[PDB]
Amino acid sequence: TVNWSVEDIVKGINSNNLESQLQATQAARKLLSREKQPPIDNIIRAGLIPKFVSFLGKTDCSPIQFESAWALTNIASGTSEQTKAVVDGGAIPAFISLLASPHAHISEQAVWALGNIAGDGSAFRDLVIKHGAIDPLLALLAVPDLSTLACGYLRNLTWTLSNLCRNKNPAPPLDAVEQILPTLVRLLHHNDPEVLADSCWAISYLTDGPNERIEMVVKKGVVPQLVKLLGATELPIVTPALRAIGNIVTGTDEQTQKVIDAGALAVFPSLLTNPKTNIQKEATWTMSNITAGRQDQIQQVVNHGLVPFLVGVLSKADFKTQKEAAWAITNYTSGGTVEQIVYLVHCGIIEPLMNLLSAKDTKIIQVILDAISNIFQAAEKLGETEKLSIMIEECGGLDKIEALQRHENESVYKASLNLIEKYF
Amino acid sequence: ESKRVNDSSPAKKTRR
Repeated sequence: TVNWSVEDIVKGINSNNLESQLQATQAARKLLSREKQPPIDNIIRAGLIPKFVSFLGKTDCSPIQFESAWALTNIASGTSEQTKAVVDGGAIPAFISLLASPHAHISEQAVWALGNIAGDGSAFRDLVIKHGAIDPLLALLAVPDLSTLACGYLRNLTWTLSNLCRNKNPAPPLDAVEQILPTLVRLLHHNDPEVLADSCWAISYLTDGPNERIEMVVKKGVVPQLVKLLGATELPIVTPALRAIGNIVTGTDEQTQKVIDAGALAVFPSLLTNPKTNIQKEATWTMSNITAGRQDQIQQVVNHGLVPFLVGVLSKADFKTQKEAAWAITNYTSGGTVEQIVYLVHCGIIEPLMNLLSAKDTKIIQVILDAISNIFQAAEKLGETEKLSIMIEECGGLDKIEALQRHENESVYKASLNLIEKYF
Repeated sequence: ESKRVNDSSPAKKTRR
């Protein structure tokens, strides 16, 4: 069955001979499983999808069920048009029926195929749900101890469930999410790094939404386990755990407090210095949403020693991370007490804040100018606007603020004329 | 109010 032409495949599949059909279907599976440019479109154009779908129902011939499930999985793994071809052939209910197969390799292949279909987007995700995929998928995981399942099998099930949680506009149906969540909570406590990664991905999808969606997850009590995973040595686990945590702190002050209460801030010295740029960026974004909170939450950032780390990232990091750090500072100075703001200055925030005013990015300039105005307002309550002015002049900051008067964007030049006119 | 919303898991996988 190695390297058949599509023509030969079609000839075998159209024979009236189940064993010839099986050999031809296996040949198609092998063509479709090759590394360079599997001929998906040629297979579709040859009209083979409906035949493959009909073979999924051949309970009397489990091998042709497996070969066809694998072939269709690989077509469904392609472009949206290729996945559509599979759905249009009636594959969804046929795959759901195979979830009950007594052959674990066939059940697993149906799980995989449904994952690709759901992974296409919200419409197919929702269509898979409407055809009734969730109940039988979850039934495969209803065992006293997940460790008794084959590892590859459990990984595929977790990945497919994660795709049922994925995508927005719209988000998945609330009742589907409520149905899946208890199983996800259990997977988040499993000891396999790929299951943990995909479970965290699932949770990151579910929390990427308005406070009602975040609340559904938070009330299941998973925040402490997410915080534990945030400290994993495996980057593929840290990345989604951090995205999930970052999503949660975009919600209410009370939701944000659960993240703090669970000990998340103790991990941030490491995250804010992580050698992976994207982790530092996401960690700083998360910090910016925490400093946007209440004064008692800003105080926790202070107590955990995180202000020096924010000064660090502002001083030296990838520019996108520096931009998140600027936001973290503007939010802090906007919501913080006078004493908290004084502390920020004492940690050395001014010089690196001023250095960033050379940035070729009008948004970060607006943000920094806002922060400076906030700091001056605190300085006023203390009658110390003069010490701050000298600090800004000393590190070359005044040179930068005056230049910004000649800035194209209207918001920059106004904000900075104000600073010059009032404090310099 | 001052909150700002926002290496991936693949959406589709081919069995090789």
